Amino acid sequence: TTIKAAKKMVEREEAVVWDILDEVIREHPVLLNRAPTLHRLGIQAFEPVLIEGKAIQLHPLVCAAYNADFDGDQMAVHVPLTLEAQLEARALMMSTNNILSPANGEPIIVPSQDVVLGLYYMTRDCVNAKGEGMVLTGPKEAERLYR
Amino acid sequence: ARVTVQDAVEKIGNRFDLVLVAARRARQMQVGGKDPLVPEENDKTTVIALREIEEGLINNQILDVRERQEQQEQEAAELQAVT
Amino acid sequence: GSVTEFLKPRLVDIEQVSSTHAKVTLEPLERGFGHTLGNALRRILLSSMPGCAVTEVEIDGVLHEYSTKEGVQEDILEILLNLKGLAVRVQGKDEVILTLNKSGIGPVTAADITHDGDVEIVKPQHVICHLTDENASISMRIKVQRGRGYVPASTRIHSEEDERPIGRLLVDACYSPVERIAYNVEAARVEQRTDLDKLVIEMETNGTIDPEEAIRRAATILAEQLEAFVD
Amino acid sequence: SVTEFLKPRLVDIEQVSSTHAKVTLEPLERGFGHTLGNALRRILLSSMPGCAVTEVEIDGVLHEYSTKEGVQEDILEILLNLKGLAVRVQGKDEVILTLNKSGIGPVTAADITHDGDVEIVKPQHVICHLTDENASISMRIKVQRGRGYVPASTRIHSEEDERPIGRLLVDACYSPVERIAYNVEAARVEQRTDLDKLVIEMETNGTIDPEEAIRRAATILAEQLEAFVDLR
Amino acid sequence: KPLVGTGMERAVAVDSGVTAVAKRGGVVQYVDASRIVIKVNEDEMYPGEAGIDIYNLTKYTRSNQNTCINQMPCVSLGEPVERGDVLADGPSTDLGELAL
Amino acid sequence: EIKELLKLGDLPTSGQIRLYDGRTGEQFERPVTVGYMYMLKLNHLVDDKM
RNA sequence: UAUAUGUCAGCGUGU
Ligand SMILES: [Mg+2]
Repeated sequence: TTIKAAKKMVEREEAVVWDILDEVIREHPVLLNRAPTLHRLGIQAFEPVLIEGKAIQLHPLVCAAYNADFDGDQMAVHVPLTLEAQLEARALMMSTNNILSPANGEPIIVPSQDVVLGLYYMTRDCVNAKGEGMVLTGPKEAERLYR
Repeated sequence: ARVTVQDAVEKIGNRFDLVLVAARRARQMQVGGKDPLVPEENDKTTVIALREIEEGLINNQILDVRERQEQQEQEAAELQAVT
Repeated sequence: GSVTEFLKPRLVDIEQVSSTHAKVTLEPLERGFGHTLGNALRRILLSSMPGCAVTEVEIDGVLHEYSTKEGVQEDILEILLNLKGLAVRVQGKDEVILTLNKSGIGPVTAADITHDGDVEIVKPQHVICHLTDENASISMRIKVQRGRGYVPASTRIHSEEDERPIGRLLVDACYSPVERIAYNVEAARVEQRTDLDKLVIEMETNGTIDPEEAIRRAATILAEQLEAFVD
Repeated sequence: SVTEFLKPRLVDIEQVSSTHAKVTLEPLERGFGHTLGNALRRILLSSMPGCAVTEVEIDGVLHEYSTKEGVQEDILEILLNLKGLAVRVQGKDEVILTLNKSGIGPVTAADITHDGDVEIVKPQHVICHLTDENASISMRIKVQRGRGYVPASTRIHSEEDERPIGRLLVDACYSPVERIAYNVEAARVEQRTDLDKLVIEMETNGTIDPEEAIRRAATILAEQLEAFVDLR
Repeated sequence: KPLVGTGMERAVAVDSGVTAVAKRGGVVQYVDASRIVIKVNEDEMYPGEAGIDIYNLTKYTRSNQNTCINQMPCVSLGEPVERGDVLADGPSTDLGELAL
Repeated sequence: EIKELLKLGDLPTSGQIRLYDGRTGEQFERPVTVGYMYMLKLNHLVDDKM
């Protein structure tokens, strides 16, 4: 009924508070920014997902854009307030909107370390392997046989 | 939900006034107590505004026309009440 | 609660993408239990699901797999591949033999197979081959057998030991009705515990049975296996 | 084929040691051995109920980061030693044991006062050392039955009357098992060759029997699968 | 202790003042978590001396970096000791070897 | 010398053993290098950085 | 939202 009651409830961390927090962050972008903001892609808007722990979870594919590695790097998060700021974050500064480097037009979303290795290992041929020379009806049969 | 705004961008065509139009529509819904032109799938005001912009139901000209119509009907109603 | 009390799913949601495609979501589950359930169900469905499938076939005028026939657009290998995808439901006995005879111009659908009371074809419009010459004819004897899981032709030819009768080409048998099964584990939150598991199972079958029926059969099989030590 | 599935049965249990144990499931159909072994290993290593030490109280000790006159081990070291204590409780589900010792010597688990229901699996588990003739130790140990790993930080959330100065919280690892391994081998039943036999080796703290653990894991698995049995 | 080391851990641990190094040889007359009393040998006894060396270990003392400095004894009651032998293990030390 | 010491115990001299996936129970397709490494905890704690 | 009272140096960490 009053601001003091809401403050007390959020301090006590009631069950309804978590549901309210889930409701308010459904489509509210947050701006993630690294300390050295060399170029435009140093700050990008992301949709938040509530997680446990104490560390911000970042998408691997954007790391090359941030020049960030998981060796102890830190990031700052900002919350847009007005509707205009949220719409600018969703339409202009969203991660999906930033796919080409403004410096030269080259793409910025490329697999770096483990995706490339996994795809290379999966897409390889051995001249004598298990189940060689057989004929399959489709990719689903291949997945079934491999599993 | 919404992941990209490319179709909305091409519907508007500039990506800068699209933000302004979506903000105006979101303010109309949130503050003016209007109703969405699309089914309300528990989405936020901005997402709903972008979604209804995508299929061409809302633009600058349409918003201006609706505002003019509302102003004219409110003026007619208040003139009738005065008389 | 109690040391013997465990969380059980209560958000069971079923989405029917197609008549043979389904997606089942179970939430919430105890931490780590989603992986156990998904892996067990996937293994049982992939390797230990009973069903009827084509085992071998003999075609007149064809001696080996590296052969050709006049009038058929599809090759012998492609004919065997098409026969692999045929789904047959048998309620009469373990082993049945059907005869397919046709002549003329056009496709040879599964509806042209000789009608049998026990044998039922879930896809009569399934295409086997194409006849391009009006004087050309196709006559084959398909053999269907009941088994479990996937049995490649290499194991069958290594264990046939019948001097390899001529004309009887072996074809891989897909006894299990499931055509593809995948499972993902996602994070789910109850009250303040955000570390719970939610299981998403995406399954496409060959049309013989519904994917929900396949899940029920796999669960029943696992329960019957475990009933000895259940108390 | 449809109803040819052979139901596995508990054939032989081999107790090579107090903690190490081996169980055998036979017969098992092709492919079912790996599935059953993996499911049992994953269930046993995570959801096995057991008793563990939760709270401690020493007369002359106010906090963990302190020392007692006449004991070689620190209070934190004493708590760490008590954390590894193995105790089995029958029905109480919550016990308060008392330990009293005096004189120079190693104070072990055998010095805990006798309680009818509780039982110490390892009486030789050393707790501390008294290095003075006049040194005397008196201790109250709270033992609770639970499941999984529950750190004391989560248990701090309970706020009824706070805690008196001197009650030390100990992280509880209720899991009795510590190592689970399984292997599938060829099984001989009548004249059938395509049969498997599963051997499960369990290393625990000795507070649970292998047969009881296997039965509990199977019951948990069946209860979980009952949701899939009726998909609705 | 480091399973794979270089052999310089002992020198680093001893040279630094973290550990308690016996000044004179003897036997551990009294051992405790907070203090050690060593009965020195008659060879090293000074004339007119009681003949006991008392080491008071620092227990949970704040360091310059807001860390814990704690010394734990590494000897038993009655165990003979010699000059230069470590009697207590300081922070990040295991039986006289550096343990980071 | 490392290989000789490994042979002294009942361990392979290659330094790589066969590992099984915990979640799925399937053996990894290639041997994986397992061993014991001395790891240190640096004075950069996340709870002190929030 | 306005709460109880923050400014300069030196040192250090990550890009
Ligand atoms: Mg870095």
